[PDB]
Amino acid sequence: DLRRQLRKAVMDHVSDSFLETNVPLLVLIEAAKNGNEKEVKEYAQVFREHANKLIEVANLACSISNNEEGVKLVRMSASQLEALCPQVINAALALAAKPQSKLAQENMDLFKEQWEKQVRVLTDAVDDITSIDDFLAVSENHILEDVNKCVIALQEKDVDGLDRTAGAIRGRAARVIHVVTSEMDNYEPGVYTEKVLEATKLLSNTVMPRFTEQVEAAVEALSSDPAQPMDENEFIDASRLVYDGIRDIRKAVLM
Ligand SMILES: [Ca+2]
Ligand SMILES: [Cl-]
Repeated sequence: DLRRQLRKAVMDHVSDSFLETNVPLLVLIEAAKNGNEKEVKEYAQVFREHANKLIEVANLACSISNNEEGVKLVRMSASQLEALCPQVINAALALAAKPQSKLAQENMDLFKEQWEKQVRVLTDAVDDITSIDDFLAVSENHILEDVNKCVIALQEKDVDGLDRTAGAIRGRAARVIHVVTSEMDNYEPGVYTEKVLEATKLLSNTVMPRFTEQVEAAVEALSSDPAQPMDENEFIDASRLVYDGIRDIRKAVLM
C-alpha cells in the first residue's frame, strides 16, 4: 500500500513543476538566441536540475515495478535523456556565443526537437509502469476491433481470418488478465479487489473458453464441402461476450 502511495506520488510526471523540462528549455533557448551567455548558463542549471528530477522520478518508479519489460524501457529512455541533456546545453551555449550563426540555430532546433521527443518517450514509459489504465483502454479498443474482424471473417467465410483474429483476441485477452491480476497485488481485500478478480476469472474460465469453442465450430463447419450449416447467433453472442468481459475488467479496475 505504501508503494501504491509512492506510485501515485510519482504520477507527478504529468508535467510536474520541478520535473518540467520543456519550459526551462524554451527559456534557455531564448537566452541563447538573444546571445546571452550568462543567462544561458543560469537557465542551463535549472534545465539540468529538472531533467535530473525527472530522471530520479523515473528510476524510483522502476524500483516498485514488477513490470520487467516496462522498467527496461524506462531505464533505457532515462539513460538516453541523461546523455542528451548536456548536449542540449552545449548547443545553447554555442548559440549564446554566436546568435546569428545559422548553423548554431539549426543545431539548437534539432536538439530541442530531439529533447521533446525523448522526454515524451520517457514520460509515456513511466506512465505505463505506474498505471494500467492506458493499457486497458487500448486493450479494449483492440478487442472491439478484433472481435468485429472476427465476425466479419465469419460472414465472409474466411477461415484464415477467423483463426487469425481469434488468435489475436485470445492473446490480448490473456495479457489483460495477467496485467490486471498482478496489479491487484498492490491492494488489500475489499469489494474492489474481489470485483476485479471475479471479472477476470469470468473472462478466463468462462468467456474465453466458450468463445474458443464457437471459433473452432465455425472453422470446422466452414471447412466442410459444402460448408456445414451453423448458428451465427451463438458465435456473435460469444464474441460480444469477449468485449463485455474485457470492458467489465476495465470498469472494475477503475471503479
Ligand atoms: Ca502511452
Ligand atoms: Cl502494461
